[PDB]
Amino acid sequence: GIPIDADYVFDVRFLPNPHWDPKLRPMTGLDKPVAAFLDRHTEVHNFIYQTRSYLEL
Amino acid sequence: RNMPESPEIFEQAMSNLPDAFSPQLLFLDADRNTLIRRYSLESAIDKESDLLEPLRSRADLIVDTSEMSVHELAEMLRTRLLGKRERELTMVFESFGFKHGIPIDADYVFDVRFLPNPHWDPKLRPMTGLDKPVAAFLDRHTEVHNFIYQTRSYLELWLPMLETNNRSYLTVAIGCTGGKHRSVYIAEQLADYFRSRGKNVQSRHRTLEKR
Amino acid sequence: RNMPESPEIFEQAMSNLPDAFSPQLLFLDADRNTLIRRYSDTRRLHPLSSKNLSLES
Amino acid sequence: DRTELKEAKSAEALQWDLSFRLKHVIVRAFRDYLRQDIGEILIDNPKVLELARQHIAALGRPDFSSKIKLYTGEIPLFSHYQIESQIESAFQREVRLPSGGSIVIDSTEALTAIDINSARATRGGDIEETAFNTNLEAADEIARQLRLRDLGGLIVICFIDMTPVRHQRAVENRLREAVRQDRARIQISHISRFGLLEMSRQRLSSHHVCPRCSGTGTVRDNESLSLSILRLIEEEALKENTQEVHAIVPVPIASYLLNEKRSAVNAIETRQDGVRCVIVPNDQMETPHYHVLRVTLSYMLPKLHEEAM
Amino acid sequence: KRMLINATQQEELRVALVDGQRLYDLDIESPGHEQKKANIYKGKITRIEPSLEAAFVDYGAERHGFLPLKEIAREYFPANYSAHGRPNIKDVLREGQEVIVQIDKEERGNKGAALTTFISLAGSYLVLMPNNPRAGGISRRIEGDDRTELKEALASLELPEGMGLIVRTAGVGKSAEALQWDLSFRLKHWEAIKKAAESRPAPFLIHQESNVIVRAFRDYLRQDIGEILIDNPKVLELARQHIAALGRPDFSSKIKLYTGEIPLFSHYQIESQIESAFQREVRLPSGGSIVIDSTEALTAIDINSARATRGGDIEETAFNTNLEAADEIARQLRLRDLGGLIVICFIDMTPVRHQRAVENRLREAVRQDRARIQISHISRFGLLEMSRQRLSPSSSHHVCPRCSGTGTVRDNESLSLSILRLIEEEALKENTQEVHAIVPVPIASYLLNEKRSAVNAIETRQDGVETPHYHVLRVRLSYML
Amino acid sequence: MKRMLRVALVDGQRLYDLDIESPGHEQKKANIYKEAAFVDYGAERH
RNA sequence: UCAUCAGAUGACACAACGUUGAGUGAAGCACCCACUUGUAACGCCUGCUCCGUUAAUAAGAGCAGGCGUUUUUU
Repeated sequence: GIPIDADYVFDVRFLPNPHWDPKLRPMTGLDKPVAAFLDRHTEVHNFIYQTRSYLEL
Repeated sequence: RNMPESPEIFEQAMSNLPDAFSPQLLFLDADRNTLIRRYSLESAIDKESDLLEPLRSRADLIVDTSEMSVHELAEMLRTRLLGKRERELTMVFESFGFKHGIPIDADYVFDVRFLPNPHWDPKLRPMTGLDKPVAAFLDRHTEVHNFIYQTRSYLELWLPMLETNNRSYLTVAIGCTGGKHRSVYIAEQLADYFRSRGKNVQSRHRTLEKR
Repeated sequence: RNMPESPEIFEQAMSNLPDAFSPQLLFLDADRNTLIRRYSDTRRLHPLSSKNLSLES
Repeated sequence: DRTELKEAKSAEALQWDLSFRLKHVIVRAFRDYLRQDIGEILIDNPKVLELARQHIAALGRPDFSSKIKLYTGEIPLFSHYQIESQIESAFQREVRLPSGGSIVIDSTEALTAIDINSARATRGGDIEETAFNTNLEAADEIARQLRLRDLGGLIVICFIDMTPVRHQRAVENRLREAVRQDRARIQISHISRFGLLEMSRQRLSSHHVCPRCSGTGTVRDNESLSLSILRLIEEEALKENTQEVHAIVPVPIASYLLNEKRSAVNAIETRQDGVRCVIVPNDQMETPHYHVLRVTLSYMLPKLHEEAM
Repeated sequence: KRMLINATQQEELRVALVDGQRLYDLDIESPGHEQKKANIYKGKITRIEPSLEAAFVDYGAERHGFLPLKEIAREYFPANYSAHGRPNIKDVLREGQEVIVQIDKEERGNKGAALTTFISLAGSYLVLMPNNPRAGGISRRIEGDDRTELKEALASLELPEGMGLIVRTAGVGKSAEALQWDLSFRLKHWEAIKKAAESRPAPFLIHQESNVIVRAFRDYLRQDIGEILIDNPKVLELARQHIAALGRPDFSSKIKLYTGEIPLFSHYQIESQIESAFQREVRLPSGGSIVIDSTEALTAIDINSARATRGGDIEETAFNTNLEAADEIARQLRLRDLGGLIVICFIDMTPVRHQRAVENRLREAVRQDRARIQISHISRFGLLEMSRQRLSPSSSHHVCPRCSGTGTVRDNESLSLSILRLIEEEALKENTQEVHAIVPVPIASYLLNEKRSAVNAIETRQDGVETPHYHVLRVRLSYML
Repeated sequence: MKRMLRVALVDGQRLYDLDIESPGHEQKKANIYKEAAFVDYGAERH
């Protein structure tokens, strides 16, 4: 459930699920391998950046 | 105005066009008077229709737009060209009040506390977001228009991917403190845009619907 | 929309104008705030949405 | 054109017909369809066709009746192929829709009522547009079934709620358009702030109450009846000059009456000192239906009372 | 006014507010209302669930209910509890323990019904959390100085340690002492609730809600009432439940326990009206009729009246029947408890001001009604609309077996012909070599005899092949089939 | 197109109107046959 | 029972009318209209508001009647 302290909420589901790789599924969010998988996918960059443009604004 | 005297030339050049760009022809029809509502007045059209008749013969699709509407046309078009996906969204725009709490179900939410508050004018305090006084009052203050735009842009950019994977709902909930003045107006207008683009939409003014 | 990146394009195009028909231009204008307030007519994006920060920019 | 004939098929042609009426039903169905934009009129019974030939001379229009001809094949006409859908529709209290929505042509004693039920698809999408779309389909079917079932008067409708007022207005306009082709006395109105729609009449020109409940849609519950009739009986019991009490009721009633509530019955005998009480379960009587008579064997009086009522 | 209570048979609870000798308000209890919500109960855990982190508990026969782990109180937890995320219900309590609990969620799904350890108390002014201390504060509607000064008044009042309180939304808060009174009364009731529950370990209903008292006094009763009547004195003390526990004993005078040798309702001769409350059409009180029917999409009423065929009467007398009716409409309205879409067929009249007059008579009755009502002007056709929201948000044999809600009989001859044509349409279908079917006997009785050679033709065409309840199955002894 | 087929009126494809025969008909006095307080018009209620 | 997809609570505030017409709804409350013209009768009454009065009762006014009897018409 949504954290009660949330002021904004941005779903992120549709981004490429790292789950596909069974190897990465046990690995946590902070573990570099997943950071690599995410880095591999540019769409991630597009989202981060566009979201950085949305807030800063 | 673009209709040639000799359409043989029309189809000849229509042949000339390069292959990659596939041509398609749509023709339209409605009641004679139905057209007058959007608009001599019988014979102009009759002779012109003779001019246009070759096209209707050549029409790939013909529609009867007598009872048509923008949404009708937009959906008709979306399926007409983009093809139909049984996968389909139904965006739900909810206006909630941060007092009462964030909706139990919500994919995206946007705080609209910073935008000009109709609350400042006391004659407005009772009236709610769907009373044209406040609708106007915002419409003036540009920042409102600025936000309505930028947000509509953000969603629009991330809307296609979400279409993939057969999502059955996507809910965006827009929140003021009380959820009567700002969030309502934004939810409404912001909905209408997406309605124009033809995606299915459904509004819900959660605070007003309390009573 | 129909604005080329190269300047000289419409220049030479104006040059090719035949019949010495008077090429009389017209031009409209208004302020940034007025424009924005007017550009929100349920219209599409300023085609300059190529990572262009904001309608204003 | 009327003006010239006023002094005067011509009036000469009119004169022949005037003799019969002045000198003086199924053919009246032909009078219902004077438009005669119909070419094919096929009869499976040739005797009826010959009666139609006798009625072609009375109709006095051989040129219009040139295409009339008895035909073996109802299916090509769709008389035996397509028409049947509507054929039973005219008695379907509810009508499905091509859109999937539906209607409920009610028969309230005070006035005619119809609500329209949206196509209850698996999920909900754009329910507002869905409402208008389904609404438009409905409106179309409305006038058809309205004429076809041959019922009009104080008609009212309850649409799926429609927020956009202008779009609601467009719907109303569709209604105006609905019956332009119809020839009957019609007078539409506007939406209700509630959302209802006052409607027009059809009084221009096969059933009865149901056997159980005497035409009341519902039936009161047995447990409710266990106390109702009891009160009735005790009420009549105090009636003076009363010697005994007769009661008629169907079996499941008297069952839970006596065996299940024997105590009150006996207490009712003690309070009502001296007036006899008889209760008679009868198989023929319906669940609400029964009788009673305070003024024969305890298992053989109902024959007598039945010969009474 | 006069109040009528009959409980000769506990099954049906008939209670009414009659002005003079005529009944006005209706609250005949419908057994099976089963408003189990907020009913204190006993029982024993049926199925501790590690996977669902919840415990079924058998309050009653239908299901074994539901218990979220978080809802549990200190009494259920052992004296030696441990904090490791505390997800372990087996560690909390072994099943079978006796329980204290109130109805929480009206079972409305195949899933269990929901119940909570933290019980609640429904007080006119106040609400007590007997166990959970956390809950507190004031409801929304009351605010301002009321919110400020009431927070001073409740702070002045002293509650047992570990007990929270929620002031009802009816926060007049005028008498801090009244708060004290009703609170304490609830406190003694809560103390009386757990003690009595300590009677035995079996599952049983400790407390519940019943229009008999919860709705009879908080909603139905008013200060204007002059007479209070009770039939079953067994519940006379159950009436003293509130005689002063409401904090206003002034009705002690009102109590007038029925003792006559006549059933109380007839003693005021009300059953005529009462039956009218169900009798489909009501004879107009002055004379005429007010006929009611529900479309189940709407509800409509008609007023064919004056009870005559040919005589001397006028439109202002028909207009007179429309005014007198309006009231009885309101009466029947509140009585049979309608809510939704209501429309009339007033007999129309030339005097327009008469139209205004009659609607005025209607609106005056609407103002004194507890419910909320929307009204509309008459129609050009005359059909006047009206919508009153149901005051009571509560398949009652909705369709008779023969009627099916329609209450309309397809004619036997029509029934036959429909069947015959359906048979023929079935015969021509591909892969048909027989047409077996079920048909009401009386239809068949007059069916074949008139249609011997007709059926002969039916057979020749495709060679080789109650009233609602007819079902024909096509084939690709009659008495046993 | 319009076709007439129990009596059936088919307008083009869909059925524009219907007509069935039942015992009796909607006929005014002496349609197909032949201030007093009470009179014999076939009844006396009117 | 790890994942994935679908399925009745602090410290606040609330003026001026010059928010006036920048923009007048939402719900209440009031008044205010329209234009085609097409059964009796009595018996006794175990009782219910009230109203009078003195005498709270009680007597008595009005009489949804439950129904007895009598003609009798709906």
